Amino acid sequence: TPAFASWNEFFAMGGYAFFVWLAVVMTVIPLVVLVVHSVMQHRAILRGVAQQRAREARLRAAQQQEAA
Amino acid sequence: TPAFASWNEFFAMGGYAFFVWLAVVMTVIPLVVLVVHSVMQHRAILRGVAQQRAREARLRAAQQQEAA
Amino acid sequence: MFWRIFRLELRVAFRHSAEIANPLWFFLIVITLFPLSIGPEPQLLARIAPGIIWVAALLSSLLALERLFRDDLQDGSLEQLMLLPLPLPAVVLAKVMAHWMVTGLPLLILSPLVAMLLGMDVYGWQVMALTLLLGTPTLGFLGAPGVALTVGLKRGGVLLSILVLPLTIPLLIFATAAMDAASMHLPVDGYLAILGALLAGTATLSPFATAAALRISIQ
Amino acid sequence: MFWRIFRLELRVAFRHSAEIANPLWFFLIVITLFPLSIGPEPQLLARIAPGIIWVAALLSSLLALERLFRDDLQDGSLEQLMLLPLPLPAVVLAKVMAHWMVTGLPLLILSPLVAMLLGMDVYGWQVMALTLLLGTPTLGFLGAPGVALTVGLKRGGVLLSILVLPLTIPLLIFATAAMDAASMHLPVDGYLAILGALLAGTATLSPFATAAALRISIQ
Amino acid sequence: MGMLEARELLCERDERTLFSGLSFTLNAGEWVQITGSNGAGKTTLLRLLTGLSRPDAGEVLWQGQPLHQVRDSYHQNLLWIGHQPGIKTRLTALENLHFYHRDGDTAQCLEALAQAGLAGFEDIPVNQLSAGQQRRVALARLWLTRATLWILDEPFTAIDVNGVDRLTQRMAQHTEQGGIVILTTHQPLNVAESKIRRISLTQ
Amino acid sequence: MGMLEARELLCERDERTLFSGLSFTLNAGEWVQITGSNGAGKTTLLRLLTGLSRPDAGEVLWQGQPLHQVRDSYHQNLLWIGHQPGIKTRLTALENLHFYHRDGDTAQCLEALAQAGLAGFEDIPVNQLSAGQQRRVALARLWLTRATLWILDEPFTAIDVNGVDRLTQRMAQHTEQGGIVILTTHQPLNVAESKIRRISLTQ
Amino acid sequence: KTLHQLAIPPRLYQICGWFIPWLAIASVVVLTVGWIWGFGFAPADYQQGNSYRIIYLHVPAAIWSMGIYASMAVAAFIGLVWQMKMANLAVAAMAPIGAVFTFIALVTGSAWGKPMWGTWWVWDARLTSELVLLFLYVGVIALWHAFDDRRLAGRAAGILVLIGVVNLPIIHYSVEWWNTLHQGSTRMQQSIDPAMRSPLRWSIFGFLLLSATLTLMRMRNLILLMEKRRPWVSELILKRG
Amino acid sequence: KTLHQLAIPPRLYQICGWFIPWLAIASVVVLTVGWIWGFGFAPADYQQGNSYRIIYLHVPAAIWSMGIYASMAVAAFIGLVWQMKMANLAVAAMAPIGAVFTFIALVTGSAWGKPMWGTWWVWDARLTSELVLLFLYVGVIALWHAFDDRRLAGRAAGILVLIGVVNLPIIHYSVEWWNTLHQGSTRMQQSIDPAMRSPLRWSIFGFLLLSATLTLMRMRNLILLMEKRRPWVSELILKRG
Repeated sequence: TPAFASWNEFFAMGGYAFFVWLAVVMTVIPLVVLVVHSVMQHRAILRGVAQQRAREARLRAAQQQEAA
Repeated sequence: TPAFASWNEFFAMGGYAFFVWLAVVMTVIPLVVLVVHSVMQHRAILRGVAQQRAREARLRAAQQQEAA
Repeated sequence: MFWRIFRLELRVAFRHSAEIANPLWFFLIVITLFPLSIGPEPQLLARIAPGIIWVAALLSSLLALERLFRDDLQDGSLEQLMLLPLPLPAVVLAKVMAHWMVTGLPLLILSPLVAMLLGMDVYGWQVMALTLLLGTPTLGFLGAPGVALTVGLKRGGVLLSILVLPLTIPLLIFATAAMDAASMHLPVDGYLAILGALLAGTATLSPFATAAALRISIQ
Repeated sequence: MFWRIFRLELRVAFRHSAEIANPLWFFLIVITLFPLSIGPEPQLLARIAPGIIWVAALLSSLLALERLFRDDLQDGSLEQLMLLPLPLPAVVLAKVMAHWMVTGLPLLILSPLVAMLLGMDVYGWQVMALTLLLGTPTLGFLGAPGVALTVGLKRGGVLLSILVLPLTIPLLIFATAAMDAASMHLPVDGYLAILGALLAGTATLSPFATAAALRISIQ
Repeated sequence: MGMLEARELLCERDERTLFSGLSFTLNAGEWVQITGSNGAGKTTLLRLLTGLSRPDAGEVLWQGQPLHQVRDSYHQNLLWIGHQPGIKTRLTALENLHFYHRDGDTAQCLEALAQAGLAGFEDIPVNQLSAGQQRRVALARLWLTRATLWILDEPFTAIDVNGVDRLTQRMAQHTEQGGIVILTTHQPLNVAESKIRRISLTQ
Repeated sequence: MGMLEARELLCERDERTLFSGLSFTLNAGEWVQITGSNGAGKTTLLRLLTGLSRPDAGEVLWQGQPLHQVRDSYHQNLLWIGHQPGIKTRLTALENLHFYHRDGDTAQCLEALAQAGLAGFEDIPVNQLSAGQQRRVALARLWLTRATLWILDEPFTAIDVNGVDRLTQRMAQHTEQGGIVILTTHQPLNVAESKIRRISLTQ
Repeated sequence: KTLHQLAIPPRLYQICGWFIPWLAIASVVVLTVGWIWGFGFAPADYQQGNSYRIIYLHVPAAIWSMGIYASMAVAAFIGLVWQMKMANLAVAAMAPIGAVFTFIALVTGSAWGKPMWGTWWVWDARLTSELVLLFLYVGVIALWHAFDDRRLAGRAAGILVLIGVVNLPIIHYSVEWWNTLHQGSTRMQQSIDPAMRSPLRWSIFGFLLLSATLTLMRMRNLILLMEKRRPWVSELILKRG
Repeated sequence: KTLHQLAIPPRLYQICGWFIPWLAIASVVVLTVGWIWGFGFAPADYQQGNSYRIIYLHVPAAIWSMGIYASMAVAAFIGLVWQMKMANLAVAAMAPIGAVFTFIALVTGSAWGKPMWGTWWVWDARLTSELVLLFLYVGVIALWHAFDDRRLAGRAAGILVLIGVVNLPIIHYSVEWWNTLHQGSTRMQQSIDPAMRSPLRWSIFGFLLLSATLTLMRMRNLILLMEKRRPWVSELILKRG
């Protein structure tokens, strides 16, 4: 049922191998980049909110110091 | 002493009569435009000063009305 | 009151007349740049002339598009035009018509000079003048959403080009196809019919989508 | 303190990175326009490609030139940059070098792609990359006076082009002659030598004529 | 009913909550003055009432109908003067005032420009005029309008005391026949506290 | 001698003579205030005094030499804060202050930004800050500068009373040793009349 | 009903939150099945040889390159009539995914055209139309980035998305007519040998699922950007730990 | 001395006032003699025939369309070092005259090249260099106009006059090399038979006098434009009557 009889011949796609594997790599990379920039952005937003809220807690600590 | 023997032949310079008079007219016109523009600009600035200073005189008249 | 806005925009445009020539001087710069690069060869220039003419027209109108709305934001006139007792589609239509009468008519009268610089015959000048007449309003109506969107930006000079030029691609293809057919001495009636169809479509739809963008940009 | 200005301008440019790509997208749209106008014929496109490349490069850099000085006018930074204890020639030099690192290096990395869309070979890409490297700094130094004067103006989008482009005509002639001598394979060392000579001359003379000009524009 | 009624306007300029839950109705012939503390945000309030800026929550109402529907009748009854005067610097003062309705004939022109304090400066270009005198063209638009609603962002900016007195006299005269002048001013103003009403956008 | 001396300054912005024949010399350690009456034209005087604007006739002097020659020593002893704060909105506040000299280490950083009232807002981007807090970065540059001469076009624009008190205390501390602070402000300021000097550009 | 509650920002955030994982693993399974049945266990075109497998990496990357834009139109339309801010946020969510899909379509089209034309870029109608589509995506993204206020940026993006969708059939048929004259073209994109068909359809549906997953992720990213201060984010991050 | 008194604007006004009429009538006499001894009372070229008369209408229109620009540099240089404002007004005085002389040079060159080349505009080095010169004149004029303040506009115009003058040898020799590379030219501008030469020199000097007259009159126009409020104009206009 595989058209390519040899598994080594699968990696050399009938002479037209460089173009196929070139576009395969150049398709896999941008989608991986988009998934990475979608995960890392979410983590960076959440951690930036964490820094903002630690600083907001230090604002409340300063308000407690001014009240005391 | 004129190279063109006939005065009627002077206006048709040897077959090449359109180009010479074309550039003659297209040189005479922009110089006339420059001279007319500059003279009219001088007259317009002088008349604008005249209107401005008549209006300054009307300002003086208004000040005299306020003083009286 | 739709005509009062148009006449006033014509008056403000004609007050300091000099500035309306800068689009056609930029157009002549862009006409000048290509034969310096290519060469003085008259057959290659005779073939390449539609590309030069229409890329110059797109860029000249595009750089002229700043005067369409960038003045009235700082002066506050754009707001007062938005609360005139008139639907803002009509106000936008008046401004684009005045902009075509101040940016497209200079190109249409400059058309003999560019027709003589490159080398087209009297048929070539006729087709290019007709196609400019049917195309520079379309430049106005496709540029109006981009200017309405990018009038709030301080740095909106490259972005306006990026938004407008893909919209003007179909007009580019039909205009250069019309004058490629004209250089071979073919009837160009159908290409002008498509040009008028795009003109009518963009003139119908562009005020209604420029008014919304102009409401967004001011607030 | 010449380097702190340069590094700060890089930080401001890189903090919102997106804007940097807008010159190269305008460049790519201008490359897109002429295949659509001329035609998909590859021999004609291979012949005309230097002209397309340099008209696109001049216009992309020219619309990119607004970010060189227009941001610092409204923020008030430009006054303080004149009031650092440094001659304002050095400040202008730092800004133009930073602008080349923000506007010219995108073109130099985009160079393989635009070499691929226009059919040039590996030698053609080498000569056009070297010629862009020796030309876009010159584009920055010639554009700096035009931006320096047209920063105070509200309408400085067409006027800037009218000032800059006749100055950059010699760069056009020598660059496109270099790529014409590259297409029909010849050594192009002399043309690159002239490009470097103009680069050195304009780098020497442009800060000293941009500093005083920027003083005129603001007072 | 009163015509202009503001219902639960909420505005966040650059994710800063400027005001919340604010709702005020204005009956005919009342002279509301915005008395807020922050410099920007009361101008934003005036832009929300004029229809320049859509309220992010809630709605402005004119005679019982929302502003997104009744534009062609709302804009027939309003006069808006922002911080920018709204006039063209390129044209003369008389043509700039003639752009706005009527002017022209002497029944509605050349005394309207005089009662703003611009007598004798009618035909001068606007760009050769002082900034207060540039604002006095838009201020001169008051004497010729039929709009029942006037909304003013800093009208008395670079205006001499006689000018402010004349503007307040014409403005109270407008208040007499059912006209509302919603305005924001920095200066303490010389009108009795019984007539006025203050809408404060607190916090 | 006094270091800063202005000699017959005449200014004509758009063919309007703002002031003419003004000539004042400033000895070390004085806190002259430019009174003025018009809104613009005293800012023009400050820009003429800093060397941004060339006098149309007459000349400004720093320590006996004209300003067109002694730029590299004049700009090393001056701090100018205009109506625009002069900082980049894109950068953070600490990096904007670090662009200006010193800063960095804690001997010249993180209390200079604190005494202006921006404690706890050091690492926020400037474009997400209120306009008064945007001006307080340039105002915070005062505590770290070594410049004898300070020139201030509206330093106290939208800063609270405690901030103005801290600014005036630092300014008087600067005035104690050799140094001139020239400023322009609307607000009546709370320092005794004996210390100050008023230089008014009369009309 | 709950459709009105779908515009509430926290509720939409957890809806996207539980929709990302299941749809992502379904996308991975379907796209894996598609490529692994198309790249082997399948024939190859008789004339073009074994260079026809690229028709997977192009055609879900081509059609959905329009599809996303068309879906963007729908969101932009919801932006202008009902004034829903989350549809204008979905426009900005879907614009980079459409741009990346368009770039993939262009790159795979050039890699497919090298073994036939001999040059990486012969100015074919399909690649030119995708290039213009990519320029439209860049225009939308750069408008969304240029503006400072995110809400107004999304509204501006909605305006230009509707402009681009109005003028996009004109561009496509003008480019098609541009290679009606000026030489012709071969049958390449959708001329398919049977029994080599279900892998392409499976990859199309897998790319649809991947686009929906990336949309559902960047929607959460932009929601977290806009409401960076409101207390539902506070309760979420104090729930984190 | 009186050179310092050549800086007071009213004094320059009457100096220009008495140098307009005499220089203007001298210009009219010299240029009339030049054209009457050139377009007649003169031979013709053997190859080009009676189309050589155009070498009058072109060559004073060409040389002085550079010369004005060169003189412009002098004024601009006086504008930059000694801060002389009236030299910066002289730049704006000479910019339209130089632009019109350049336009005349272009038009006469095209009308000359038609009976030889066969078309109106072959991209010759001479006409292309003149076209770039016209573009520089348009740049200087547009800077002088687009500004509001006249003084700062003159300073700006002086800056681009000096920039254009520094870049002017480079442009001219690069265009001359551009015609060297592609295709050569004939002997057109200054390949003159004897006894047709003195009418050309007379027309050159007449064009110099006409340019000086137009400069010395638009200088009065601009001086009246700026000093529209100072009392010397009041005394002059009350003297008028």
